Amino acid sequence: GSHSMRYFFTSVSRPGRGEPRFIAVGYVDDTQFVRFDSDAASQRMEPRAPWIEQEGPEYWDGETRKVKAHSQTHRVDLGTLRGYYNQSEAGSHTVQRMYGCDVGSDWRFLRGYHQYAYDGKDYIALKEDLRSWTAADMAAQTTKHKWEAAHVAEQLRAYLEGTCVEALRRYLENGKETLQRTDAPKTHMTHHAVSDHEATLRCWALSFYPAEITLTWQRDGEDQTQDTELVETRPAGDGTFQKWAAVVVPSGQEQRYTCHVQHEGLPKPLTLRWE
Amino acid sequence: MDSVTQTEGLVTLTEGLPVMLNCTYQSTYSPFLFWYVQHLNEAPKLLLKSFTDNKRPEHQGFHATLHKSSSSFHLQKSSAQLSDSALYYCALFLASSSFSKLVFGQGTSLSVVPNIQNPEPAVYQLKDPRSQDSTLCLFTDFDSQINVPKTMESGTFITDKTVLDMKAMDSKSNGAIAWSNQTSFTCQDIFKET
Amino acid sequence: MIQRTPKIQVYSRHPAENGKSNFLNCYVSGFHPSDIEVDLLKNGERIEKVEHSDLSFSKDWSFYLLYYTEFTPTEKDEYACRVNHVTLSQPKIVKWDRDM
Amino acid sequence: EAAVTQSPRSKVAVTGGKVTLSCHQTNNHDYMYWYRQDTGHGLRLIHYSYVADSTEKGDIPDGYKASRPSQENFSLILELASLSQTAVYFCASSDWVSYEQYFGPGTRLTVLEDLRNVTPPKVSLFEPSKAEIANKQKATLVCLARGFFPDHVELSWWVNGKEVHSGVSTDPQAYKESNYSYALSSRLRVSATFWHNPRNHFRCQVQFHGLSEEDKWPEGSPKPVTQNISAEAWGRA
Amino acid sequence: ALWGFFPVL
Repeated sequence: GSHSMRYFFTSVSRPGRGEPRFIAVGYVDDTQFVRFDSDAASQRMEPRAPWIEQEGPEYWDGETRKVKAHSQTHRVDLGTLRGYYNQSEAGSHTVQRMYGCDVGSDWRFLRGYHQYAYDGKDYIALKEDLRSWTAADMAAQTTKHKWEAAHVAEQLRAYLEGTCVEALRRYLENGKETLQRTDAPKTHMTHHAVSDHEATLRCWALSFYPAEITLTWQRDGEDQTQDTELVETRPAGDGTFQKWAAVVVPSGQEQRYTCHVQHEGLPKPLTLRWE
Repeated sequence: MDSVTQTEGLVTLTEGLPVMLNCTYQSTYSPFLFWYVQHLNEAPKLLLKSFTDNKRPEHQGFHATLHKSSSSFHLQKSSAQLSDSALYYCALFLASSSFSKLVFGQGTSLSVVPNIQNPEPAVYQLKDPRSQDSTLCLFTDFDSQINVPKTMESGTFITDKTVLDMKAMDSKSNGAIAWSNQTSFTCQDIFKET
Repeated sequence: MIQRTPKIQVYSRHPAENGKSNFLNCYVSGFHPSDIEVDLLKNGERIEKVEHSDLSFSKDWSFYLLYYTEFTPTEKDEYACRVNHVTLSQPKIVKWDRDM
Repeated sequence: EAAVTQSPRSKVAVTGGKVTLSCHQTNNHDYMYWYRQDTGHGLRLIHYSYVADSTEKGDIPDGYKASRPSQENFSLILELASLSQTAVYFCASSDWVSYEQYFGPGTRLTVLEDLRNVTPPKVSLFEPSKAEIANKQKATLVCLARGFFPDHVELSWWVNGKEVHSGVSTDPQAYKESNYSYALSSRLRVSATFWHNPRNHFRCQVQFHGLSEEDKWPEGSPKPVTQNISAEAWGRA
Repeated sequence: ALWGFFPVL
């Protein structure tokens, strides 16, 4: 089906120490494939997925130099922002960046991203048209002017529609055994009696890949959106995922409820009722 | 792959005529190109960028248009002037997959020559008074269209034509110098055969 | 600035069976800023051999991490995830419930 | 501004000797680059640096090392110089907008099998033709530097003790007369009445870059050091 | 494959 590549960068200022902490990771869909950490001993890009290991020494030298420069940039970005917003130096601050591309089922470019947040709030982002920037405040407008003068969107488009996509296909075909697989959810239901008149029902979804899944509860065919308890989809640790959803149900009224699972791995959407 | 091909060698252009220096390239990813200029005994510096809309980034001065379909980025001007004489580099910028670097061509030397309105071709002889019999021959005030010959024998030497400018008033003067240590062979025959 | 409290999930990689080797996981997500303390516990005391994933985040910019360690579940042994963040005045403890 | 400086501006080296070119840059740029310029090869990158204390190999790193002791300074190092390394070297710098690089003035290096051939120029001043004077009311003084090896020379003109630019045309490149002899020539043209002045003192100046004090020289001849050599003549009737 | 152009804020 559809696939995506993403890189995530986090840099955090450390007033109690000299250097900021910088962390970078790469994902293909929901599988991490590389990392870099400014405090690691190696000071190199490291592989995190079996199938990125078949890449040559030329790939590793290149990704390492590019990431170290990403690192230096974001170290300096910290200073620049602390300047823009007139903040002192004693307090820790976080810059986050993300960029990457998506491809359709035909493996052709669909969309691309390049966005930042500062201290958790959106700062600037590439727009869907891939030629414009969104800047939320006046500080970000300063960044937007620098970038327009240096034609960054046009250079980014070049990367997003060429390099990002080409690499993604390359990864998809080497990690075919991992990345192009489909694992359907293993599903079951559990009952718990909170008290004399009420009871929680949980709809379990296990061992599935990729992470996208949909769990909805129904009462008499109707969507029970509010009253449904939904946990964050969570990694099992072996490249599969787990999710559940629960509803507080009146004692003896259990069998009027239905759980509905949706997943790419699933030939037909399943409908679970308690027995 | 990821290369630049320029016009090979020396380009000679008469002042006031259109400049046209060729750049073609080969690029894996979306192309970004730049022209650099080096004046004689100076630092190379940035002349122009391939950005802009479509393929036209500058009018009276130098300009260039990127044509992605034939991978061309030709440097152009409407009217060459003597001060344009220099070495021009076409550069490909690779910053998509690899770490930001410019890939330069071999450069093209541009030599713009005066349109000499009233030529007065003459060869003189000149003397080193400190030396006992060491002489010289100067050829000057000739038309830019003529060819100065190259020396065919040892001991004798002839320069490439040069342009000299007297502040007096537009006294553009094409000039060539020649010398030797050959016993006795005169200026009346040295600057022969365009 | 923005301060979000972590959501915590303590679970096992595989369906728990006594005497059979599994992995215990503590997954923290939805938090910010990224400084976080997380220990896996066996009967009140801190387990040494505990590894984590590389810091990453979601679309909404909030962070997530995976702490995990090989363990062999039994009838009588308790396990928990202890977590501390700036948002929490005291370290929050969540017990492992295989029967969830 | 964005001003890069390089030193030395010129260097004569022996094969197997250690050479160090220096760069300095006060533009607050994190990015620096070293290039070399040749004929039919243009500008080829050798080494570069994106931050203080790290260096990366460029397109042609072989025979060269690099050092970035600080943001300002970037050294190119030849450990065992070879004839292949004779060229003009450029240092450049940029910020993040890295396709706009600002270049240093450049350094001419020549590498030689032996220092023996290094020799300062013999400068000759040639006086105008009476025929040129009569027929056109002008005078072309010609200056001729011959017999010099490496071609690290600059030629200026001096009339009445002050250096002049108008009415001057030097050769852009020195001409090779033998494997170990160069020549450079230039014109000075002024009006008849100007040259006809018994006060109008003239001179041709050639700056020659040669060896430095560090270089060893055999007891025989004089050391071909960095020096100026002039010829001079006054106008006549 | 990371990007090789490094814009600043």
